[PDB]
Amino acid sequence: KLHEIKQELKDLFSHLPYKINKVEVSLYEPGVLLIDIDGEDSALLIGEKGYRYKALSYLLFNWIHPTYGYSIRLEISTFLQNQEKVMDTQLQSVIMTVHEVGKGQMKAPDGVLTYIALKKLRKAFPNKYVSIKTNLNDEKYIVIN
Amino acid sequence: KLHEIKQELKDLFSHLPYKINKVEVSLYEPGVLLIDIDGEDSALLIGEKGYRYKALSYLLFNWIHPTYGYSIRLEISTFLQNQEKVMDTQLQSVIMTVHEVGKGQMKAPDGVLTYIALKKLRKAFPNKYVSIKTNLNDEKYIVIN
Amino acid sequence: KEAALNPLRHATEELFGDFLKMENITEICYNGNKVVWVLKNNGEWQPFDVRDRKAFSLSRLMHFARCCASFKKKTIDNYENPILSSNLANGERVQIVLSPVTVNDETISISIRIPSKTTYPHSFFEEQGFYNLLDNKEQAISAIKDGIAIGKNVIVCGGTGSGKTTYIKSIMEFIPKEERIISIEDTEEIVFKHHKNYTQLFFGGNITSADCLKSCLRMRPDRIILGELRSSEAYDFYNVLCSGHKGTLTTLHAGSSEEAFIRLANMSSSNSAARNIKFESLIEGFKDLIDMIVHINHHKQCDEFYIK
Amino acid sequence: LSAEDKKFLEVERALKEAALNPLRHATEELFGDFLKMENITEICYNGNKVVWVLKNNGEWQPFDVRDRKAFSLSRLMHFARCCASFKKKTIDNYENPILSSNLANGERVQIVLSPVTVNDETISISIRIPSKTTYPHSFFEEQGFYNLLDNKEQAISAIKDGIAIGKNVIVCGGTGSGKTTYIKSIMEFIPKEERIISIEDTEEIVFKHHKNYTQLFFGGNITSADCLKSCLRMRPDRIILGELRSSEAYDFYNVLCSGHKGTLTTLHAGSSEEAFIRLANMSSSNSAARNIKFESLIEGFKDLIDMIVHINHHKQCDEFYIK
Amino acid sequence: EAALNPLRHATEELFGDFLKMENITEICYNGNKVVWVLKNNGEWQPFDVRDRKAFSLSRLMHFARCCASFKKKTIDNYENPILSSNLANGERVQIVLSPVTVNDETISISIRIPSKTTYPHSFFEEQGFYNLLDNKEQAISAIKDGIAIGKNVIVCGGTGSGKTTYIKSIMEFIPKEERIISIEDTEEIVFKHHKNYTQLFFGGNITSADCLKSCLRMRPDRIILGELRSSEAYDFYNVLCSGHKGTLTTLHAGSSEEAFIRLANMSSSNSAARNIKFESLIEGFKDLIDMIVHINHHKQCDEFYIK
Amino acid sequence: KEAALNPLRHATEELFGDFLKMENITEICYNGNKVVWVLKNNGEWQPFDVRDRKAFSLSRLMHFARCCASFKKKTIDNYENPILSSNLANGERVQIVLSPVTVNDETISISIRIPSKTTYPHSFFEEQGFYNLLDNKEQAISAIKDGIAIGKNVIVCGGTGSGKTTYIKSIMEFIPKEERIISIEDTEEIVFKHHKNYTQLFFGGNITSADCLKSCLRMRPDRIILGELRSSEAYDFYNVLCSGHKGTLTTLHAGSSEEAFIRLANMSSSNSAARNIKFESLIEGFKDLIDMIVHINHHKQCDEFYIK
Amino acid sequence: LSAEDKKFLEVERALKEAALNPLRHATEELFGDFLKMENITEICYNGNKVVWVLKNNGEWQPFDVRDRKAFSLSRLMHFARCCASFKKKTIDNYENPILSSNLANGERVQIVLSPVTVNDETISISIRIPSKTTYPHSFFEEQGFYNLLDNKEQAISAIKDGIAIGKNVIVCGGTGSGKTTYIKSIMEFIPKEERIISIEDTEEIVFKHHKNYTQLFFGGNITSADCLKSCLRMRPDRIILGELRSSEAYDFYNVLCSGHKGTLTTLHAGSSEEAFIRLANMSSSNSAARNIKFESLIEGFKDLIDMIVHINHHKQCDEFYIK
Repeated sequence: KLHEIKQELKDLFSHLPYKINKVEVSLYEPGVLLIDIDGEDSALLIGEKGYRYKALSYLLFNWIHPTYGYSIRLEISTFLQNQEKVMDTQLQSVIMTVHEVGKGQMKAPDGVLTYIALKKLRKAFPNKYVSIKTNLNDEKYIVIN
Repeated sequence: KLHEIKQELKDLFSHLPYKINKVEVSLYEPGVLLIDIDGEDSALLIGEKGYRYKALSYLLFNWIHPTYGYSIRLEISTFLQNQEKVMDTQLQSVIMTVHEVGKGQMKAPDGVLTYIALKKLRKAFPNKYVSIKTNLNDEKYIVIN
Repeated sequence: KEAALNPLRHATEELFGDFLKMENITEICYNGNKVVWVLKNNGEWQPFDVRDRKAFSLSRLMHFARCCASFKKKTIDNYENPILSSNLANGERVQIVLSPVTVNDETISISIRIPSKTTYPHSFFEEQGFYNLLDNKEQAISAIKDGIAIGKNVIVCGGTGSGKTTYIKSIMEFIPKEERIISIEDTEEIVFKHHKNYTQLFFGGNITSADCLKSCLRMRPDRIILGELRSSEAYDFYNVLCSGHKGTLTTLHAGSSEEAFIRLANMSSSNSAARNIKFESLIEGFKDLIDMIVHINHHKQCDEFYIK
Repeated sequence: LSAEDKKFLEVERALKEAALNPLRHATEELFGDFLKMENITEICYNGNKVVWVLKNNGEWQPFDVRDRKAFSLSRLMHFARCCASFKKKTIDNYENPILSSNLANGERVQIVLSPVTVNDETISISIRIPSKTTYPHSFFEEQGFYNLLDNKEQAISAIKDGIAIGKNVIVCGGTGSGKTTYIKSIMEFIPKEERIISIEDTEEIVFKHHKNYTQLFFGGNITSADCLKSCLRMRPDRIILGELRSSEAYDFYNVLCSGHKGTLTTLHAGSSEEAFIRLANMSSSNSAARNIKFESLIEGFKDLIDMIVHINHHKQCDEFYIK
Repeated sequence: EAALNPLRHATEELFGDFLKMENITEICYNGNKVVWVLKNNGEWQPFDVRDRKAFSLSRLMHFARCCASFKKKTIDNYENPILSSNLANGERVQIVLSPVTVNDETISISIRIPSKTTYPHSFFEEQGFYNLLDNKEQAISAIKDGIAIGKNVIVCGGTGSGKTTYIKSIMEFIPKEERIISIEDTEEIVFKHHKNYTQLFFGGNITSADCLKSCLRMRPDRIILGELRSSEAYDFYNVLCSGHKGTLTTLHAGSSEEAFIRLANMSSSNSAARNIKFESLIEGFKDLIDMIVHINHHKQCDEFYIK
Repeated sequence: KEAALNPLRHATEELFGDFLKMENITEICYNGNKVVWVLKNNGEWQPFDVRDRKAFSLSRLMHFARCCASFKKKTIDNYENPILSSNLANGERVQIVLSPVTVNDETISISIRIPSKTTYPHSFFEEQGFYNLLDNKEQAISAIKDGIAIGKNVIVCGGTGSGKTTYIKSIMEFIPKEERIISIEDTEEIVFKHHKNYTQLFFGGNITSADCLKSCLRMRPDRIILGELRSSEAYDFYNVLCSGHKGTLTTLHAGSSEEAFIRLANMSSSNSAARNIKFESLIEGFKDLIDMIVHINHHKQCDEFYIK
Repeated sequence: LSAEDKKFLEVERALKEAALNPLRHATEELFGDFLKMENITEICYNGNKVVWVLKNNGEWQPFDVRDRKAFSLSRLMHFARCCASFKKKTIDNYENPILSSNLANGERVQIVLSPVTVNDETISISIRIPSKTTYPHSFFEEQGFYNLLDNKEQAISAIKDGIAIGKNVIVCGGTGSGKTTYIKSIMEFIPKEERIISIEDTEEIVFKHHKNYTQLFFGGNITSADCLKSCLRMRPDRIILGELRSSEAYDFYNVLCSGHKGTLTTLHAGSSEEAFIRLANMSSSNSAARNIKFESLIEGFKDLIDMIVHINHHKQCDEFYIK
């Protein structure tokens, strides 16, 4: 399966040229594949404020999860690891409100950042109901009670 | 606090003689104290099918938790770690049903064994609802769905 | 089974052996103060002092309680489980209560229900004037005999000691011998004097009364005899009725027919599957399906015979 | 083996005492002098250096405690935290400023903190003292309990004969009407041969005319309904339910429906009609009753309650409801 | 007192002149260099503070953070632009910042000043409170004898009718031996005739219903519920049934018949009232309420209802 | 603020600049097919072809959409967030819809609501025959003038473009100048021509309309003006009414007075705090508290004036 | 920058096509020959080597597939799993033996497995084919659509004039009554100057007389109610709601209450009275309607629905309800 995925991603990246040098597919966690892409044209796949990265991460999920049964971790250069480090600050600030109060909330981050945040908050906080609720302004928040 | 607890348990074990050799009080987990008691008269504190061990574990909680804010882990000889090992067989067997099906159940074990079982089942099984429900027969079961 | 059985049998004999051998008794009670109270069939409580008996100590009573608990794979203690419902070795019901639910450290409450195990013919009931108080006397006897022959849903209600199970056994004559019977019980009380094709089901531990009700629907019964209605299984009992098998017999604690219906709906309501159903709809459903209700008074006579 | 069990009981008693000691000490430090007073029903602290004591005769008496180290804020917060932790609760100046708990001998404590009270230096405490002294029914007849009723001797006969034959009786009034003291006096008229089972949270009911009885007590994870369920499996002739407060009122309704006569209970109400409303409202919070019309709940109690005795604020019956 | 000092100085520097004013009930700043004070007579008085360095945005933000810090809360221009807190003594403060306020330069501050005045009931008599009534002297006797003996009384009328003012004056007729528990949003009731009392306050995650429940466990002789607003009317109803004497409360209503209807409708919005008919509720209140005093916009009684 | 502001302003000008400069318009729509539709005040839709404009490409429209989203700290994409409600720089409302909610890959829907920012005196409404259709004409004008002076709860209802906010501004004359006003809005529309003591509140992001309603109760208002009722905050609005301040003004979409009440209860019902309240009780509650409802028809005239 | 966005669109399309390919291939393998047939409404497989095709004229035609490798059990289970995973669902022989999903071009698929079907070798599949061909209203007039009505020309005028003035119209009937084909024909009578917004799950409605329009589509985490909420912020003159199925019927009720006229929708019903019942029952499953009396729900729709056209099984109107 890992072979078919990589064969299709290399396939695709030369039916429409990007300067793409690495496309690795590997097992990352139980049921999760790491898709790792780099090159000179890496920032062209990240896009204005990571919109293309987000598009790609959904599109890779919608292909790989229905066909191969795996969820996805996408990395383009060091984009995701930077986003995870940035998110880590606010996310420890939340965990310390939920331990000094018991109640907390942080605005849902962009794309799969929300789902990474969910697992991390769900891990500090058994036993507490970490879920994603939406407000009257249609703004999504991860809420802990 | 650790000093006052040990001072009271040695105190008591010689106002009413047991051949009690070690009485240690130490920090075990965040918010949990290990109370470790041994001696020749150790099986006399475990009692017929662990009834005295269960009584002691509740009574130590009811004293130490309201007074000092700590939960407790009681050990008399090797009693508890034997019970945890026996419980581990059935418990690995329950999680294999809940992974091959999604739904599972095991009868609530005696005393604090239930609570040890709860945390262990609550740990393999984020994100799933582990709770203790009661039968029409008034029989308690730990239920996962 | 007999590793767990022997300790309980000897502990029972040691404590209550002299009282369990007594004839025509319905209840044995201990209130934690050296007195064994026996309730006789004639309704008199008789106190027996046991302060002179070495057998009655706090530790022996506590050993008996744990033996009683273990026999039914249950636990009893002064902590999370101070209330116990269990059985003696031969099956008689035992209610045990410990501190902190009793008044102090040294108080153990024990209540033993003595079953009336003797089986009377229905002719004996007729002769003793079971139906004699009734205005609708002859229509009641005809409804019992002809109604149960065709296949009707009947409830026998009354208080404790009124002889509901006894009366149930007697009316089983009128179920045709050809019919397959399935009974559902806590303890073995129902007997099969007239039927060769039958299966007894018993609930306990993981298997609830409701699991037995669901099972019986896949065991092709002609008649379903449910020992007693107590709580949430009344909703599952209603489902048994809705699948229209030939007939059912059951018992319930109620003071009248109208109280029986209220009671059935109340028991069904406390079921999770009924949480958004109108109480009216529950009552009405039972009123649709129940054909006769026999209320037995405290003197073991029918004082109301409801016929739909 | 009995000697080992007898020995382990002393281990249990020592550990129970160890648990209760900080509460027992904090209680004595603050309210020792007041809890020792004769004929008291309530002790109140209002957060301004005055302890208020309510006597059985209805008189409030103030006591200055400005001189006492025990009525410092931190000593009062210590006491509150002991109370809270004793019933596995928390009390704080944030999400849990209201506490309902108990003292060691089982008296009820109500504690209120800032921001529910007027300022951060105000702590409110109310201790209810259980009905202790037992009066014979002759005391009620002698002291004018029935004097307001225009059918005095007929009403007294009705209560005596109704209790004797096994009628379902409710005694109602406000706090300090002497509800419980009165229930106990009329237990005289239950035939001595009847097996009584009482259900309370603390020991108030006394058994002076009956030998076959069991007292059941609820608290913590044991509810009144758990005791009522157990009670029905214990072959009682008479069930005395100390007080109705919430959802167990519908458990009590089902008992009445189960063909059980001769129940005796109390609730807080201002008349017989208010008792029925109160019964239906308390029953409403119960599982089985969640989809039941209020009007059906009311009519159900009215079909089953035989007598209601209401007691006024001067400890006299002003209404003797008979069905 | 150290952590109770930088707030004191911050409050002193900004609102010192206004807080020392007599007979005031509210202080408002609307971000536009004008301090608005509401007097007890119901009039707003503007005070221009443009010529003050103390009302700078940096100064106002320091004050805001002090109020936040004092109650262990936060206030910023992002997730937390709205703050409910207290000044050092205890007066309630509401602070609103951008982006909830109109622009960059706008802070909103509202300070609620507790009442410490009570009018005597003799004031109401001589100001002609009972003069619209054909049964004037009977009505005066009835309210005095009724409150004394423990009758359930409702005082109703609209905003500015003096409902609370009147209900505070009739407290004179509650015997001084009575233990009183009051339930309020804001501190209006003043205890001048009773030494045994406790005040209960709701707000935030503490409801009026919570205080009512607590109140029943606090051995009261009289319960004074400041005002009836919605679903707590059902909890109020159960209090009227629990065997207490002489509950006092206020209500926005235009007559006794409107009061009962409003009482029934308020109760019906309680979750626990789901299965009760409107008809049972209204007849219930009618059976329990002894007196209704309706006051008009002229602050006079124009209906004296007796059961 | 201006780092996020500049991109959006230039993108707006590039695309819709010629249309936003148009006078007496109420709506600008793009349907993803090179035509800008303008709805005029007289009710005519006018199509403008923009196929010859380089400014209109998929990428430029998509850049504008993201700029519009970021300005209000929101996101728009073809994945979890293909529907957007946001604002232009000067505050006009923007609805953007993307694929897969639109018909294909290359279709972007844009709807811009043009506010009528002009403020008319109430005398102008009277003179143009706003109340002229009414049978209860003179009682309506008296209720508007005297009723709002004393302090009453009024709702102005009607469809989009009916001029509800405009009418609201006009009736504010009749709130005495001494009264403290608090308004709660999505966008700044209400003006204060007669009142010096006022505070404007605006909801967005973490702060909901309901948070503003709760806040205003602790800011000592005499009058509360809620811009519009849309959903669950109708329950919080009802609480604002129950704490009986002097008066409130609000708007709502409804076809009549009776539909206004249904609509208020419907919006309140979808609130979690109202999940076990009878719909009847919700309606009745609003019927108790609402004093006048003014319905404005599609021709900007009152065709129903409900007075309690 | 436009050239980079234009290029990335091709990456998105390639990745979308990659996702759909296993479903598109499994579909062609099994049903390719049948999906290519002209004038078809439904394709059914019943688990016994016969594919049943339902034509537009109402005729069922069987086709033997015993010879085809594609109708093996494992190939049918492969297809079912592709269908399931496409709508983020699972299908199995245990807890999920029933599946409602879609094919790539949006046609609805219903799959049933053992143990809901007769045995382990029985797989049930039902594919609904969307209403494709667009007929003018003249076709309905020419082919006898109105012939059963005893007021033929008056009813035709009423529909034309009612649609023109902005009456709320519902077209109902059973499956294959031609509800949607008929809605489309009467769109002729909406003034050409009106801005229409349609809401569907797949593209069926065609715009032949209107230039100012937007189509909205629901699916996945976008609900019909999400589209309706957006629709109200898009300044429509006319709202066409393809079909009412469940809780969005009450969202539709609130739209009618919001002063919006000129709505057009369809539902499954056997008459106008059955349409109102069906409307009330669908509305019941909604949040706002959970505590609303069924009778109030019914009367609410009856005050707001202007016309209901019911179509029988022979594609004729048998009831023309006018308010």
